[PDB]
Amino acid sequence: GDFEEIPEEYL
Amino acid sequence: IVEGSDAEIGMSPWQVMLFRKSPQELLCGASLISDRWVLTAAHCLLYPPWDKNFTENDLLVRIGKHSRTRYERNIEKISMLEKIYIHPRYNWRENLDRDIALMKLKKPVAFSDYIHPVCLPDRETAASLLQAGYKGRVTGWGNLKETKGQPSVLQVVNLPIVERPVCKDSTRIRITDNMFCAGYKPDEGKRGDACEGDSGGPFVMKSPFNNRWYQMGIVSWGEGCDRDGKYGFYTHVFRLKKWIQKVIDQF
Amino acid sequence: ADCGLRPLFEKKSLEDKTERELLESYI
Ligand SMILES: O=C(CN1C(Cl)CN=C(NCCc2ccccn2)C1O)NCc1csc2ccc(Cl)cc12
Repeated sequence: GDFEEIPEEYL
Repeated sequence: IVEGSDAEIGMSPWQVMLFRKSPQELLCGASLISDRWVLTAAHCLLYPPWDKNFTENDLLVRIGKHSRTRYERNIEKISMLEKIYIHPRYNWRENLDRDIALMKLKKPVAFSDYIHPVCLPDRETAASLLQAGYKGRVTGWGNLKETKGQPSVLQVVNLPIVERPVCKDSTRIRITDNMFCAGYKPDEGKRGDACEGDSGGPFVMKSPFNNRWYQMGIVSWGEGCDRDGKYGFYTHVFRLKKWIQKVIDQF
Repeated sequence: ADCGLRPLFEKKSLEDKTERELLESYI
């Protein structure tokens, strides 16, 4: 929650 | 990493981050052995005592990073897992023996200036480079102290391999052979150590015979970060070679 | 077959700020 947002595509 | 020092860009093109899908967070370090095979500490996916039994569809691998929080775009890559192979005789009950584990990426990543695989030792290289006194290099994003707190970019600290006897005497756990301990003696004047957040981290040594970097151990367990009289323990990779090549020369 | 060697170092004959330390220990 402190890191950066990764593109959904990967999730 | 404790008392280490910010790494240089492209110093560990084999460093791999074990990111957890949800909640998104760090978990363990890892090295890139092949173009479709990652190697990390076993107790990073399986450790009953803490109800830690992650499955493939629970994590994400991230190669080519240097910054710990930002999604270093164009540089890093995120490949999903296709299967987690843990050593069938990984003793998580007694002393984390044979704490090794492999991971198969669905699609093979593409190498670059910041993404390159690491060599696994053989009987020879390991037969000469694995000696007390020699120094290895640990790298990780883990805490900066046992209790700032975390680094901003992959940390790196070189450490000296410690004799077998010194390891045992510095603990109450039964030390097998699939593990050796590295670190500085209370008097050596210099410090350093792995730490919470370096699990699976790759422990390498540059071969003075062919300028090639070889991974000897795998950040496993410790007893306090940079505590005097104590040392970190890594998985003696070479030994578990037979299990590796097998898991690979099969599936 | 090409492992170990680093793109921005061994492939450009460049040493990192603290690698000699390792090498120097192999007495
Ligand atoms: O978080 C871990 C792994 N674990 C687990 Cl799951 C459980 N217990 C640990 N320590 C106590 C010794 C012990 C008990 C039972 C089995 C094996 N070792 C331990 O250590 N490692 C990260 C770490 C923190 S400080 C540190 C210093 C050096 C190295 Cl290599 C790693 C670490």
